[PDB]
Amino acid sequence: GCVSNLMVCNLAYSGKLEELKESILADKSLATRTDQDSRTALHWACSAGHTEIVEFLLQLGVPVNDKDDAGWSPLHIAASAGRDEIVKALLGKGAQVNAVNQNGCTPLHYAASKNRHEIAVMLLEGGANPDAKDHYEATAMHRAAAKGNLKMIHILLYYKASTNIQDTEGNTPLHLACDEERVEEAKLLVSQGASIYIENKEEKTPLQVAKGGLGLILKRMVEG
Repeated sequence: GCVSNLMVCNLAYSGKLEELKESILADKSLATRTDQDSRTALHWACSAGHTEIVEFLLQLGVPVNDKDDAGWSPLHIAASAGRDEIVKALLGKGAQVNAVNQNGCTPLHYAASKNRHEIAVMLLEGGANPDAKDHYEATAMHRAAAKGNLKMIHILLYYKASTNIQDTEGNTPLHLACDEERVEEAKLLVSQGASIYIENKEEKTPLQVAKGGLGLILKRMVEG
């Protein structure tokens, strides 16, 4: 299907390398011409997962941080869509790991929520702020902990992600973890120094928000 009013962007998205090669080399100004979504071939190459095309456009020397008009950089797209090699290639040409789109989200926000284990690691190993806050002041931990992504919580914790940051509703990873009854996720957070005392904008603690025996198994883990 046609995704761009600009030939190069369509060649890039569909995987037409030899044609994009011949095309681009014939007019270098095409590598950076923007389309209706303010996207170059790089953006669409990142979206589809065409690594050889990304690489070619990077050898050429196109910018790697240029945002589309929703604020998505190449790294936002590669990360969100699960393209390990492209993410690697982009970090290899100094891609900004902490760029935020219009929704305030970083690449790591997307890697975290979609369980991009290898990429999360790649972003974090490449200078990602694990404590990056979107517009609701949520972090990767907030998401992973709510969703109950145990493997991702490990990754974030090892890269020194705070466990006691508060979203605008005043909740912490641990609050989400409890409210959604993610049992280990709540144990593991508490083990690593997620407090059971703090309160959200509803005067409530992780223990209260919590349900079941988990509610005070976090109390007989910290206390007694």
